Amino acid sequence: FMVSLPRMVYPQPKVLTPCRKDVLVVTPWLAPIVWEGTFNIDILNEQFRLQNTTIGLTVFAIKKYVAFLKLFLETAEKHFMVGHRVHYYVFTDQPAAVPRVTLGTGRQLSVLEVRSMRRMEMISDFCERRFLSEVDYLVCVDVDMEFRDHVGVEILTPLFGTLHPSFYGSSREAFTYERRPQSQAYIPKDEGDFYYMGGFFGGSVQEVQRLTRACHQAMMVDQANGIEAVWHDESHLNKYLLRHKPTKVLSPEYLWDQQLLGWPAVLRKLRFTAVPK
Amino acid sequence: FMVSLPRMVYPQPKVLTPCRKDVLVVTPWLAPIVWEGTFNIDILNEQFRLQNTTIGLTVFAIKKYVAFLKLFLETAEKHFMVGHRVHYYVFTDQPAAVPRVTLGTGRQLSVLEVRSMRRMEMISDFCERRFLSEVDYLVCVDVDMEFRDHVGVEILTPLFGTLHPSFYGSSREAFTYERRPQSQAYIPKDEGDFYYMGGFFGGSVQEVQRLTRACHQAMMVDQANGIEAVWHDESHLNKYLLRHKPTKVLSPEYLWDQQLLGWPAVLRKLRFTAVPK
Ligand SMILES: O=c1ccn([C@@H]2O[C@H](COP(=O)(O)OP(=O)(O)C[C@H]3O[C@H](CO)[C@H](O)[C@H](O)[C@H]3O)[C@@H](O)[C@H]2O)c(=O)[nH]1
Ligand SMILES: O=c1ccn([C@@H]2O[C@H](COP(=O)(O)OP(=O)(O)C[C@H]3O[C@H](CO)[C@H](O)[C@H](O)[C@H]3O)[C@@H](O)[C@H]2O)c(=O)[nH]1
Ligand SMILES: [Mn+2]
Ligand SMILES: [Mn+2]
Repeated sequence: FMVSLPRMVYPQPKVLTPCRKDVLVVTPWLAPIVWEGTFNIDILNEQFRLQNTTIGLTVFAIKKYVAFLKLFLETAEKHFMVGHRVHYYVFTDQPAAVPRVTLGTGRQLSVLEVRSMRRMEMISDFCERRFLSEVDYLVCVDVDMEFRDHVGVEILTPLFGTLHPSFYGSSREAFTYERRPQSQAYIPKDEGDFYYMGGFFGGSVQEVQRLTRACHQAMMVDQANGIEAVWHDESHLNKYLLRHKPTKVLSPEYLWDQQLLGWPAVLRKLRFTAVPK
Repeated sequence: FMVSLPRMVYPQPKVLTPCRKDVLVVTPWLAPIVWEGTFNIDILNEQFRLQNTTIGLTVFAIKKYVAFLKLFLETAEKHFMVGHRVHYYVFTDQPAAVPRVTLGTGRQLSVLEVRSMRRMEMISDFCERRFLSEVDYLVCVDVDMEFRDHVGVEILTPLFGTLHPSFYGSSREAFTYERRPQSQAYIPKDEGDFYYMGGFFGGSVQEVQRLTRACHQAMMVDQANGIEAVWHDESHLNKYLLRHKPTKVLSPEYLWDQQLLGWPAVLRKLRFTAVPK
């Protein structure tokens, strides 16, 4: 049950005035594509706080990648779901190398020791029960990253992917989908909506468990058949999201590499960005 | 659980090419606004058929308005949810005046005798149990209307309203909301997103029962306090949708009056239109 919003004073949306005329803001299956200027964060924050939403954020930091945790977490504290309940799940082979990061109120961090298929398997087959009890949404990201600007409840939806920053202007034939028919991740040259980045996806716990289970099973089939998809879990994520359309798509504001790609006019904000590795 | 879509060949959506640049296609709370050119009906039809979706359509035909049923129903057969399961619920004081309309396969009609608050009350407090057992979505419309073009699963969502054709270009101060603070339907001059038409709303059964229950209760409070909102159930619908944001908004393609308003360039299709009364 959803209680009523309170009175709010904000600018009237005008039907004969687009928020953005330079970009596609809705997919052909009626999923919003999230760009700056498309959302009123005050309305969305109200909606999600009234449900006491808890967001889980999974991140893997294995071997040398533990070095990325301090900046990742410190900048997540500045920019990720501020004001909402957050549970970080840090999967690592080196629990003692996890930095001690000071968290805002209503935020917690769990270190989960582990030791490819690991991310999809670990998210699905290992943590299924825990996530269902503890959070409403899961957000699953790469660690070699920093938050530079707001990443908030505008992303939340049953299932989302993120446009890979190298391919958002590309034709589908150029997408680096798995192209061998012998792989479960196979996508023909005449199929595909978008190329989604493996480093930022999420949704409700149920939909994320479905996605990660399916990708893990598909990767196991490929392993039994002696094939590894060209971009590993990202290839399988792309196959899944082709056949199970996401209910929002995040623009490349949400996964950018400034060193490689600069700061094009179409990006009003760079929210979550690559760190040199 | 949602099974995989089959392989489909369709044009690639291009992120740097909007579907429509002349209109707002997403609300500030990230709800699609449904216009022609924003959706691929083949993808949506697949998604909804894979769930074996059943759509209920409620219509009231009381006193002289029984005259409108033949055209309403015959044109619904041509244009409304064709290919999907449909259950019409015709509420009337004259069961014998309901015309015998030939239905396509997978479609059925029930005549419900009845004899203001009636529509909201009847939809909620009378048919709650039945609708939950029989349909997945409810669509609630005026009868003094005809279908001229496709009205399909692109509208389906947990909760939708429709932009009133007289006010889609208007500033909120001009909207004919109830303006007396003594009414439960009261909306101040500095609030409001859109003016929604009382003659076309819907959603999941649960969300429609919530809306109609709330509107009925609010109308009962007003009656006890000796006030009737300026536009009756439409005033209450507007108050509800201000405080409970719809998850899609239908453009005025979905509720038009050609005699009164012509055929503006911004409307590529006139789908559901007023009949002279
Ligand atoms: O030693 C490691 C290696 C990885 N990881 C973890 O895996 C994440 C992705 O790897 P990376 O960012 O290097 O690849 P990217 O080029 O940014 C990401 C892309 O390429 C990958 C392989 O290099 C995969 O194919 C992925 O699916 C694709 O998105 C990384 O952020 C770490 O959280 C770790 O903790 N320790
Ligand atoms: O004798 C009747 C009267 C009504 N009805 C039923 O009520 C529906 C709305 O009424 P109408 O279309 O005349 O008003 P509109 O001007 O098109 C619709 C608007 O004005 C209404 C009052 O006239 C309400 O305030 C409504 O909320 C608002 O949307 C009509 O389609 C019939 O299904 C019936 O069956 N028998
Ligand atoms: Mn990375
Ligand atoms: Mn009417």
